[PDB]
Amino acid sequence: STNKHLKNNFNSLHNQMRKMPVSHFKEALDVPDYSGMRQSGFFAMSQGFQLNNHGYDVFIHARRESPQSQGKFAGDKFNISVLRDMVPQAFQALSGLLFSEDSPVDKWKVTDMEKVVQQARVSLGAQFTLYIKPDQENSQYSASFLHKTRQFIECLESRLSENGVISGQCPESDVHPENWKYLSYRNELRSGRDGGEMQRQALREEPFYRLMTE
Repeated sequence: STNKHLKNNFNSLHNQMRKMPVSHFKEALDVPDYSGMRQSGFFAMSQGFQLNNHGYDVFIHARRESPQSQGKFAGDKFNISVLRDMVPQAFQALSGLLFSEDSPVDKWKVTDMEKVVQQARVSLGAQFTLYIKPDQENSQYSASFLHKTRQFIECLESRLSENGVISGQCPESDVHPENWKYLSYRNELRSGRDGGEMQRQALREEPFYRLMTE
């Protein structure tokens, strides 16, 4: 599996990543703002990402028409949590990167703030989700892609930080290190019969997560 490969190539991948030069992402300009995002409705396109805001859900989904990751989803995702009323400014700041032709994220979503109750937790954090997929057809992460993914995430962090965006409420079930102010990590394909601190400490030991943080 994806994770077995990570476990057995843990050090090798870390050693390869730390030697790679900075990644570049050509950000898109011809993109919707947050209001435009909410108006995607049944179907819309922007920069090769298919958009939809279906009536029966509370999220606007973005999916590459031509996925760049050929592997099977292994459960890894990131949430981004900003202050509820700063979602529109946050989305605009991140939009060039989220729609970038160089982005390692084929699939993501942003909460439609007008469909959810303001006091509900769904308004207060995790208003963006990024789905990560192993790049290779054999479903193993390559070192260069791990590097690119970590670089991308860190670019999201500084962009928000440089825009003076205020942190949101981190989801109980995610984990993040101290130097992540908005990003948090969760793996969906893990047993969850027991909440954090239990679930959280297991997540902290995920090789994907440690390669993103150490």
